[PDB]
Amino acid sequence: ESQPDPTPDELHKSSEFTGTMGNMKYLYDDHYVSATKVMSVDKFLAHDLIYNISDKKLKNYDKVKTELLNEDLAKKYKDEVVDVYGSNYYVNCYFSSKDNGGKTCMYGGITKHEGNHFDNGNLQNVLIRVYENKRNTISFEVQTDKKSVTAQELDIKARNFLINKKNLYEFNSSPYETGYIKFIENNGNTFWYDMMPAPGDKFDQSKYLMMYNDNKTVDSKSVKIEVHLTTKNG
Ligand SMILES: [Zn+2]
Repeated sequence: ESQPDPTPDELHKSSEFTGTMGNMKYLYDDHYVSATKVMSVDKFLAHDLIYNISDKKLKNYDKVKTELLNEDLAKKYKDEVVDVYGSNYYVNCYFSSKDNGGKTCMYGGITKHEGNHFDNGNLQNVLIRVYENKRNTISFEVQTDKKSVTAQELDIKARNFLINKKNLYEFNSSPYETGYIKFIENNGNTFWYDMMPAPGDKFDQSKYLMMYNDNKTVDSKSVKIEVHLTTKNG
């Protein structure tokens, strides 16, 4: 059922990442694609959906392509009126089956609009507990207007806060050696994401965000979230 917690040796170590940590920071620092009540208008590969979504802010795109884990998810949402929320990237963001107004890519991040909001039109708060070297140092709340929200949306909002409050990621590196965000559902299921970039000297944004392609959703009203970081070394 649930995924076992991280073994000590498998977690990505920032001390083993020689690339630019700023490239990771870019993915969660006041950075996200947001849309409400849209319906895909085209596809590239069998498991993706393309939406007409405009970048309100910087005006960097008007078309968004989101890849999903498989064809089945793609078909399920293809003609559905959905809401979108996720972290987009541009490096190696491919469109066109020949030749197929900026364009941007992402993974998962979709939820049906109908029946997914709170009756009193309010927002749901989700508690994030942060642990540094096994100690719960701080805890903060993030908000969502969805009853069933993608884990991606909650993760992004959590890291955006931590980037500012705890300098989770800086341009050169991170003050933390290890880090993972763990979700705990009210049915007992748990799963987590490694918050650090894979070892090497070149961060692959596309490859890292791919973990969100399962379009995993959780019940905002009952899910629990824990961020576990370590400075372990220095
Ligand atoms: Zn909606």
